[PDB]
Amino acid sequence: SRSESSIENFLCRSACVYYATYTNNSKKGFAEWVINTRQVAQLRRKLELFTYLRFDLELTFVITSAQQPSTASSVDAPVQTHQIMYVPPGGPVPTKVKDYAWQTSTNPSVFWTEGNAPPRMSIPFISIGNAYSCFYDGWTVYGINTLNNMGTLYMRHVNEAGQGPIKSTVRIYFKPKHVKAWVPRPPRLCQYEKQKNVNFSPIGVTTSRTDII
Amino acid sequence: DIQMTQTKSSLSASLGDRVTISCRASQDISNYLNWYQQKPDGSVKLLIYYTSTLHSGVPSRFSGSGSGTDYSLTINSLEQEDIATYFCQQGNTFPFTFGGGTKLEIRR
Amino acid sequence: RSITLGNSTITTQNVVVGYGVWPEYLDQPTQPDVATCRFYTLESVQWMKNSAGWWWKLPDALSQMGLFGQNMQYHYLGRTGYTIHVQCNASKFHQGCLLVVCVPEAEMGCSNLNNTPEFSELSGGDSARMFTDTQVGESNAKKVQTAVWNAGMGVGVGNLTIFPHQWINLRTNNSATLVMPYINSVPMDNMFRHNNLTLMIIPFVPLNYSEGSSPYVPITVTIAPMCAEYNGL
Amino acid sequence: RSITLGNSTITTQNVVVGYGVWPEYLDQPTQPDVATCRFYTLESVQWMKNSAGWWWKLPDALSQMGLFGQNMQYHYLGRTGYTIHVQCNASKFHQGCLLVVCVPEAEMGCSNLNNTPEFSELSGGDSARMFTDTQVGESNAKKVQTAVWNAGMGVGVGNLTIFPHQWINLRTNNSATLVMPYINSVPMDNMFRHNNLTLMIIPFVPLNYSEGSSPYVPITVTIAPMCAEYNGL
Amino acid sequence: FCGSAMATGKFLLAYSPPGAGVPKNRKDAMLGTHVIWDVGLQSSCVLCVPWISAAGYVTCWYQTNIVVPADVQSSCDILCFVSACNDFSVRMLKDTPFIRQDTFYQ
Repeated sequence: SRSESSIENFLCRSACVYYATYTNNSKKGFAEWVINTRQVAQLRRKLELFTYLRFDLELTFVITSAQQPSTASSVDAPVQTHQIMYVPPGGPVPTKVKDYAWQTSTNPSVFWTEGNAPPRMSIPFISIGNAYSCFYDGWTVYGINTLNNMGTLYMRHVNEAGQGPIKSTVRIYFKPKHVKAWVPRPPRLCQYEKQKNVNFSPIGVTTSRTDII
Repeated sequence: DIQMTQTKSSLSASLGDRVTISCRASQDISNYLNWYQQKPDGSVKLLIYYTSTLHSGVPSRFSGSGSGTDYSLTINSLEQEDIATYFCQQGNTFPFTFGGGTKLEIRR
Repeated sequence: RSITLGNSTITTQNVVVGYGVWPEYLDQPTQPDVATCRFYTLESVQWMKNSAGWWWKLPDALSQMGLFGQNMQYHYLGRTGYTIHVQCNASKFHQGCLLVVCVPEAEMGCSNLNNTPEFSELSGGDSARMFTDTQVGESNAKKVQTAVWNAGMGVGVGNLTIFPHQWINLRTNNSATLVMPYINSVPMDNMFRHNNLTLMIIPFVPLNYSEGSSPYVPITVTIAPMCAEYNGL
Repeated sequence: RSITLGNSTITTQNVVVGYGVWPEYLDQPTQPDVATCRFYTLESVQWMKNSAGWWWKLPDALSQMGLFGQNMQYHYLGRTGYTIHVQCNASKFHQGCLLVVCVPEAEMGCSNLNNTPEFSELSGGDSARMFTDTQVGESNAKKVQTAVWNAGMGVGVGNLTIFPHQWINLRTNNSATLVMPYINSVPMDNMFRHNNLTLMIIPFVPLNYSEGSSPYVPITVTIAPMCAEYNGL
Repeated sequence: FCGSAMATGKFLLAYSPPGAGVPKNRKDAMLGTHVIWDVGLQSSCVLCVPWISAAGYVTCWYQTNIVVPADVQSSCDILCFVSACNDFSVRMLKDTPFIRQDTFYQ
């Protein structure tokens, strides 16, 4: 029973890393997630046992809808269709729900109607360097390392609706594939405080007892 | 110190309307704001732990916005249990400074 | 014994080498070897009783050391390995214990939870920055959190033995020797905006002596760059 | 054509080499070659109608020229050869004639018969000192006697063709090339208290042109040290 | 090093070539040619150097202090020797300036 501690069986799992809502008629409603691994505290602690990682990426989106309270008179809507646009590092970015950056050609989008299998998509290892870097002892602002940049995701409705407001949620699932890890690192003791840096507050080494014997 | 100023300190609105409470800082605090809600019996809880990110267990009637110095809190559907006092607290520099209260009541 | 490099000579009498690999070579880069391969001896730090630790950021300590500090300004990129000799000279009447780790990419934390520490607080030019045995308060804006039991990086200080390290026990040992290769994600990087190594010396068991003995023990660090090459015309 | 040396490149199209020998190599001396072997181009002098001549003391003109002027300060001794390229660019409507000699040990005379000329009057740092067509009076204390018909050394100026030389006749020729070995009585000498070469350019037939042509002809001198070695550790 | 057997320290042995100046600091003496002499390991250091008729400096610096146990004296001494490494080349014999007489010894 020695193979469940390999790097493939330790890191290649699924994890809910983001959860956001958006509606159709608010003219402010669309979602946005910059792809990182530093948001949740249980995936960050596992990926920070190593200094340099190199993995492919696989994302799955779970999209549900809910009917908001409309006025009256027999709300009857067809099936809904969503657009999940992926912006590579160094691409145009939408600011409104109706924009020219949704219709561009180098931003690969998926289109998905409700009632089917969820829309999986996969992203290869995109970097100029040869590995990602969990830790960076240097300046770009201290410890940013602009070289590991995976991009941004954007979600919206493509159906125009007038008779009934509809809001929708989305849960993004994160799964590394073909993982390679270098230069191990001790596990983090203090609690995480911020996202970008390694700031902390000092804590005791271990839980204490009443005597040495 | 950064003086968090809420210049209204009293709002009056009926049931079911949209209310907007504004909190203005002294300098740029860079999207580090929190909104708390103090019930009239004395219990305090956290509503929005960023400029616009909702805490888990909070109804979706609350929303926030703003950038730089000016910020806002929006309740589009006022309910009976939403009659409380609201504070803004920055988390940028030392020490932590809270804003003044803002009490809500019904119009007529 | 009596190893010489260029126009410098030190004397020694085991060696722990990196992650099991030796520092080796790779537009077209040039390779200087008469310019860099010599023993740069930093000044000595004094190990007293109430001491806490020291750290050196490694391509920052040799930034004003003669001709290695000139090639950092002239050439843009560069890669290098190191060979570190740490040795403290005490009698058989002193007692103590040191840990000599070499941490790759040791990103440190500020005392205020919202800021990042400034440049003069991470590394002094060829001078040792030192840990403390207390906390730094949050009222200080840009200062490194130097609680020695957390090693400045928010991690347990007993778990620092996963890095290439060596124990110096004054009962039985006197010196340490570390040979570090080039560890980075890119093959060549800028030497001013990245400090890819950090040499820490932390006393686990403190110094003790009786009355009459010398109240200090000096520690001497000697660094020699091995297999360095820069990218330029 | 298009000869390169180090990180410098000039373009050419006969060569007169020394006294028939090529510059070659010999405590122990070191030999730098990537440091010195490059074309140091001095600034251009303007050949007008009422011009008289120019001279350069040769290990003095390259005393502030980059990395050759740094090894003169660091190392005590040294020997070197040279390769001098002189070329003036005029049209087919100008006329004139130059003599390009290279005099070993050209000791010069003062204007006052009892003194010796001072250091700033023999050689300017990478700037041409110039002859005159008149006498310098004896009332001036320490000044070089620069009567051009005596060439500053008390000798006939027509007899200067016994040295390694080359004629530049604007009717048929445009450039000169001289390769000088190391000529001294000791194998290595100090480079601040001895100037063992002197490059003179003397117009025998003066420049003439019609109205409309350019009233100057620039002369460009390019020196490259060949086979240099210094004595040090 | 003519000191005790329990004392330990370190010394720099810098050498300035002819033409170069004397170092005024420990740091720029390290940047020249030097030999770090550890007293606790070896008790004798040999330093070969040319000498020809500024001409050089053989300056020496404290690297660390002398660490000593209890009931051992701290003030030590150092002797220095000189010799001829290779064979010299002496020429043109003359008389010595160190001896003269005013009237015949009797």
